[PDB]
Amino acid sequence: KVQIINKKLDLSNVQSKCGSKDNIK
Amino acid sequence: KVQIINKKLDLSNVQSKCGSKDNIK
Amino acid sequence: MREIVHIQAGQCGNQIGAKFWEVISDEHGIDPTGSYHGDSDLQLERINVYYNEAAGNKYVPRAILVDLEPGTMDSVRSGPFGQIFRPDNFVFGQSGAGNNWAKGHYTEGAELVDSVLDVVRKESESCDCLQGFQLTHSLGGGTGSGMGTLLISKIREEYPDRIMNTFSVVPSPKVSDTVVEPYNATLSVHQLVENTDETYCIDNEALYDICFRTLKLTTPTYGDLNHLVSATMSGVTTCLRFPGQLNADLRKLAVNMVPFPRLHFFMPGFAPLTSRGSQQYRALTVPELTQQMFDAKNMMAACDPRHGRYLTVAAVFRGRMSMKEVDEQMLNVQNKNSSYFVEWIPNNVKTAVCDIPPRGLKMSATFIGNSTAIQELFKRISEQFTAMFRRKAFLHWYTGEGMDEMEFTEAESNMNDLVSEYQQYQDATA
Amino acid sequence: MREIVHIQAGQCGNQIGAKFWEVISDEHGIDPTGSYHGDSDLQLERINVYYNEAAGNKYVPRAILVDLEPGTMDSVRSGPFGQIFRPDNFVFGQSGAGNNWAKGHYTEGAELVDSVLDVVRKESESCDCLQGFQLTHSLGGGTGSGMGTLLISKIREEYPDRIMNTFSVVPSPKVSDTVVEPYNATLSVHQLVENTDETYCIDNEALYDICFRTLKLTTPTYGDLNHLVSATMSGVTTCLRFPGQLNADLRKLAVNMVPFPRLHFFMPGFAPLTSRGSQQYRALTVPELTQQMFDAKNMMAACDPRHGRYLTVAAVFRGRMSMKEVDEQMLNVQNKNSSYFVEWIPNNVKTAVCDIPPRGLKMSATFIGNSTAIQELFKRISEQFTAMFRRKAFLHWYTGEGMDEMEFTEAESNMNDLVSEYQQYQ
Amino acid sequence: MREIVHIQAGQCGNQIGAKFWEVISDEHGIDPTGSYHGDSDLQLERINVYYNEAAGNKYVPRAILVDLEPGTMDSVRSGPFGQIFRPDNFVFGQSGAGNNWAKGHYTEGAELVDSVLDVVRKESESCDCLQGFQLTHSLGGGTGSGMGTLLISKIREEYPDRIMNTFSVVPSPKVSDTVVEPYNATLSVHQLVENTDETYCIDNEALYDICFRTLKLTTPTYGDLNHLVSATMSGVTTCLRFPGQLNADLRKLAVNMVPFPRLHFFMPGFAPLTSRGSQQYRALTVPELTQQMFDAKNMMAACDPRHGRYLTVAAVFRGRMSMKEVDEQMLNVQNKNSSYFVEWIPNNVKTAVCDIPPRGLKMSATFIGNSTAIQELFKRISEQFTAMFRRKAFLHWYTGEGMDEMEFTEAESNMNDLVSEYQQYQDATA
Ligand SMILES: Nc1nc2c(ncn2[C@@H]2O[C@H](COP(=O)(O)OP(=O)(O)O)[C@@H](O)[C@H]2O)c(=O)[nH]1
Ligand SMILES: Nc1nc2c(ncn2[C@@H]2O[C@H](COP(=O)(O)OP(=O)(O)O)[C@@H](O)[C@H]2O)c(=O)[nH]1
Ligand SMILES: Nc1nc2c(ncn2[C@@H]2O[C@H](COP(=O)(O)OP(=O)(O)O)[C@@H](O)[C@H]2O)c(=O)[nH]1
Repeated sequence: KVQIINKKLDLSNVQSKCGSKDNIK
Repeated sequence: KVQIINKKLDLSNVQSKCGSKDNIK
Repeated sequence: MREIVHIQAGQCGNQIGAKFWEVISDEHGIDPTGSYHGDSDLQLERINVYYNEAAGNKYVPRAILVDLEPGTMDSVRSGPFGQIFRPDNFVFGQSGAGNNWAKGHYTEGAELVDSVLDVVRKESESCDCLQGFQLTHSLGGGTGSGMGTLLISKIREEYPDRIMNTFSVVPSPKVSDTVVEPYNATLSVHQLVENTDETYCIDNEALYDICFRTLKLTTPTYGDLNHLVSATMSGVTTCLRFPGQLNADLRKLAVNMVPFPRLHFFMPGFAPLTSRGSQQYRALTVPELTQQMFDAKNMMAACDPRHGRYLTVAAVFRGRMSMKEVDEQMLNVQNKNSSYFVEWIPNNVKTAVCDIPPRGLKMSATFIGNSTAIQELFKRISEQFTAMFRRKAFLHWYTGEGMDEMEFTEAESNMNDLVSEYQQYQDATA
Repeated sequence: MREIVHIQAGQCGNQIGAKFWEVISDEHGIDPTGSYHGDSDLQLERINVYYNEAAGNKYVPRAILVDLEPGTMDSVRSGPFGQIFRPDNFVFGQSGAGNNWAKGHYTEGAELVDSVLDVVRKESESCDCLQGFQLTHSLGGGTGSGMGTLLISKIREEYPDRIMNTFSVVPSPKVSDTVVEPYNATLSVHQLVENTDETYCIDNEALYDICFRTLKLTTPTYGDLNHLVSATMSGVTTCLRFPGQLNADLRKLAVNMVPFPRLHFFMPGFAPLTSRGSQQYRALTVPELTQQMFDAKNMMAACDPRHGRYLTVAAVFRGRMSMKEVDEQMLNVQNKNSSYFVEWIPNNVKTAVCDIPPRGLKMSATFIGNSTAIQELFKRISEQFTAMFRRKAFLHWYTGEGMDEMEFTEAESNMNDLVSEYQQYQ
Repeated sequence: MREIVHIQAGQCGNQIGAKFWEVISDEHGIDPTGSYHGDSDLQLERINVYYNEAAGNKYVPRAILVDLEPGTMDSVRSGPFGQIFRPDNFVFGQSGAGNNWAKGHYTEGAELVDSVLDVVRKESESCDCLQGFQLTHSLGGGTGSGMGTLLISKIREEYPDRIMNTFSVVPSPKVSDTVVEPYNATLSVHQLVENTDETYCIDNEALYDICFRTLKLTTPTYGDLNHLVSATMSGVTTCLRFPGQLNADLRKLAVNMVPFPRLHFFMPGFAPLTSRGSQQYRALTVPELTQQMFDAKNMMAACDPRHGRYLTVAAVFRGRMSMKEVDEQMLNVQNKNSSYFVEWIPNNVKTAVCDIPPRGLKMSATFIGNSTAIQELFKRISEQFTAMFRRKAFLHWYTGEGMDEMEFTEAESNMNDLVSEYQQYQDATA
């Protein structure tokens, strides 16, 4: 009467941190 | 027919002796 | 430094541990008098992990002998290496277990466990840094099973942060030696799965198969099987005693090898194994040791591992070797037989290399495998136990010791749940 | 460690136990004077299991002799090893039993059992760790049957946690030695089934058949049959005295061999058995011992085990052997003949190996089987008892002492219930 | 210098003190002739604390033998060391006590106490600096009990500023040796609690347990129990005889160990204690001595100290040791088992170290504990005494010597008050 501990894992939406485009304008 | 010799002990109010504040004024 | 308290319980305990201490005393140059007469500094560099030094160049093995009848202890004391053991640690009863787990756990063990635990505390307080406890015992044996379960529970309560390792002799798939072995095994695992950190499953039948097949032995004895088990035990803790290119203590093995808290049983193996005549025709290389380790006929457990998959693999090598060679062999193993490893664990193999080879060998390796295939053992035990329990087979012998039907019921239910967990973790799921 | 108190009642029991003590004294290197003159340390290592040490390098067998007639004890005292027993433990009356179980259980036993129990208590207080009581007696003899039932009840009441083992001589299927054998046997079983832990059923008929067919003996005596029975008795408890690769004491035997508390009657066996001339023609191996043990012609109980199934099998081996050899032989036996074992018990055989063989042999093995076929013996006894009781045959001899018809009726009901239980589990 | 007058009274007195003088003469190199034949200057540096030197290299032990029947004294005089004792100090009567405290205290002791006190004054006037009096006697014995109470009262009146130490054999909890032992013990303590400075409680039953259990002795004798008691006695006053890193005389022990004037009973202990065979498997370290001392099975008193709490602990060590080691062990003891010490006494343990070890040992230690658990002894004595007194059991044997019911009543009331005081001082109160 057991069930495996499986979780739905996702890194859904991760943005970059280095502002490599901040001076693109 | 005995009782333990327990006393209520306290150093109630003890003031300092060195006049470290005598010339504070 | 790190110290290991070896607890011996039962007939398996006493015999296997007598052979084990013979092997350990040979490796460290300790003659049957306890006086050091070795030839290398590394023998005394980590002599304190299994020995206590009483001034006078005498070393005492940090071992505790437990039994319920003094016969086996008399046989041990009168045999070789009898005088090295300090006689303080021969703690025995008088009634015996009669192969009844209920008796040994609730009456005789209940009477003797206070003395045994006092001895354990005495040996533990004298330690510098207690690392873990090693228990040698059988499951089918009432003394072994009951006394071991009781002692493991009590010591786990006493030291909840130490490593609890057990080397258990498991029931054989064909030839059982005890009528009430299934009940003893069920009630034993019902506590081992809760209190122990890891358990190595040894089957005597697999050892007989290895002896007749590989070593070409015609008259194998329980002592020679104990020699094999002791070689395995010495290979397990070779990193606690000698330096090497890559060391691994007991806690590292417990961390790398137990993925989930309840799936801690392991299948041990050993290499190399050759008959005396065939030694002159086979070279000792790392590929040879690797092929001997990952072989179904060399598994000391009562199960063909090719029926399930592995979760974790530990391979501790001994002797001067090339790490590139070992790593390439492990890569070849994982690549050619990828279907035998669970998909949810990349890098399934853990490795370690000690620079000191066993006595007489250029190189060796000890195998430790955590395979889902071991569910066959637990399923067969559950089937036999259920069939016996439906007819209340020998049930009065256990109910007379204080057990009720509810304890057997809970043990069987937990066993079914453990089998179901092993089956659950065979799903790739990805 | 553990100790055994040997109790020896009846004429049959006295003779069997005399031969048994001769064999035991031979195994431990003890001459008829009691002084130890052996050659191995293991003889003295566990000499306390059967002997008390009376200072002076002499050892006294911890035996108690019981009878209602002094003739057998006179023969024991006058015969060889007659001085080996301390004369304190010869407890005998003067009336005799006359093969009347009612007499020996209610009047003469009621008079003598107090002295018997006082001797038993004195011998038990000298024990460091008392393990079990052994009773050697026949079921037909009035003294044997009555004294055995009464003394077993009394000792079970005094020591409820000790092991009560009995070696009983059972009635023969063809030739009776006593006309009133059925009443005595029924009334004896009616108490043995309640108070004892295990009973070994040895029939003299099977002993004659074995010693004639196998040993090729032409003039067998009670001494030879007692020698076989004593070899079996010594093989039963060889593990309590000598070390071995796998030891099993009385408690493990009682646990493994009795699946349900009432089904505790067993058929003993022994191997190897050979004639003198044939000894030079057959090699002594573990397969040979296994083949001789699991054979209907070598069963010392007059009952073909192939007519039923086994509940459990005990096989204690003696001498140096390979564990894998014995294991493979037992596996082959269970696999080839799986139809003779109950489906609700896997791993039917429990084994043990003692490293000391009997004197003169390289190896041996003692067989202890719990076969459901003994329902044949019990049904024969019940049928003959009913045939005699329906006509009040010899009933007045039992009624005059104090027994009533209700006791015989309850004994018959209990016997038939035991037969029905054996039939249920087959 | 400081001198100790050893007074021997009763059978316990005579036997225990004969063994004690054997041990003391061995430690100082005094052969059975009284002539010094030792090998170290420290043997004669403080030889005068227990010996008087009569010119001719002969030394006489400053001991006084007291009894009421000459049999035990004849046995002592005819045995070993008979000729060293100056025969002036064999002071005995003729009637014996018959185990009746009333007799020995009011008639026979009343007749012999004048001679005994004259001998005491003779030995005391010859001293340079009288330090204290040591009395060896039993409580159950009528001679011991009565003569000791009378002598202690008289000497306390004579020298009120000296140390009055007694080593008393107390009744056993299970096996009593005298029918009238409870009354003798009650009437004895009724005076000991008033006149003595400190009393060490020795039970023969605890000594038997130690002998069968620790020393693995099969045939222990009263003489070997006396050897243990004498080792304890020699360890108590090792600082009065030999130098050391930290010394402590008898008055220092009395000050540090008696918190309140009536709670002066102590539980003695000794370490190390090993069987002959086990000596080759155990090293002698300060942790080993510390663990052996603070062990319930090594207490020579008839009480498990784990039932109450300690007030003061004295631990006098012998042999070359590290003070840091001893102090760390004492800290570990006080920290791990803080629940066994009264909260109103910080720093419960007093220590001392003598540089001279006992004969044949590298190191040893003598334990002296003041535990409230000893109330069990006094409570059992009061219960048994009350049960016997309700029926006037053997009362005529004491009323025929001049005692009335009021003396027994006052003794029992004082005993109940002492038990109540011990119970009162188990309250943490903070
Ligand atoms: N490998 C090995 N197994 C043994 C040895 N002795 C006994 N065994 C096994 O242990 C089981 C017997 O249980 P045991 O521990 O002797 O009974 P206990 O007294 O109740 O603990 C049997 O199944 C044997 O196969 C030995 O020396 N080596
Ligand atoms: N095995 C064996 N059986 C015996 C011996 N002597 C007598 N018997 C059996 O015992 C029965 C006779 O009963 P017995 O004990 O002599 O009568 P009792 O004196 O009233 O006890 C017969 O059936 C015999 O077969 C013997 O020495 N050995
Ligand atoms: N430890 C020890 N105790 C003893 C010895 N002799 C007697 N006793 C104890 O002293 C008690 C006997 O009292 P005893 O002094 O002989 O009688 P008294 O003549 O009235 O003084 C018994 O309880 C014994 O246990 C001995 O040599 N050693």
